Amino acid sequence: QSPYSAAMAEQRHQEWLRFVDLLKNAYQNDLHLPLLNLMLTPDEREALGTRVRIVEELLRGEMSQRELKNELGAGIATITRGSNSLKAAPVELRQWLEEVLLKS
Amino acid sequence: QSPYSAAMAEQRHQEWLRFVDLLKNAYQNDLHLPLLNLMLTPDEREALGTRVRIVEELLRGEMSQRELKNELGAGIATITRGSNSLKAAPVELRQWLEEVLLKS
Repeated sequence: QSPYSAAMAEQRHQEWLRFVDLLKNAYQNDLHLPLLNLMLTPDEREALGTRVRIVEELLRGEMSQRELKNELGAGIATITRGSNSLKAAPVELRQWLEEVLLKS
Repeated sequence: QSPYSAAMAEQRHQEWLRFVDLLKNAYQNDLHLPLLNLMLTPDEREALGTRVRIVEELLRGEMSQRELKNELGAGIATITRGSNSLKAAPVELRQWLEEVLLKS
């Protein structure tokens, strides 16, 4: 009956969902300040900024003149690669990213 | 001598708040799954299950039966650690947490 989307594959992942969801609950009511600040940790601190970067870059980065991700030698390091991403991770990002940066 | 270099409002905290703000938007529905994958970094992949481990073991006052500890061989330290914040005032967490672990 209609496509109804085919079946997907899944494995060990009991907390990564039910709990990670609670993370969004604290957020909403901007009540994440405490929780968030809870497990900050230095290592992570130098990550948030390096995080918002990739996003605002992948989209608003292909227009930079100082060349921060086009020709730096070490810029395209792990900002995009990360650990494991072939041709099914980004095709899933463009989905939302379009609504927040483009809004249309 | 800064012939035209001037700041707009100085400070920078704005970003850290304007960015995470976007994180919420994605969640809202289920649009965080994609960007959520950009968060599968190794370092974070191990800090995830942990992020939920503390909070849970903290308010364990809910008659925790099989949630006291899941890694005795090694990992019970990141929990019974203590106050890692110089301010030593997690009372800011009991605010939301008390509403997420118990919920009226």
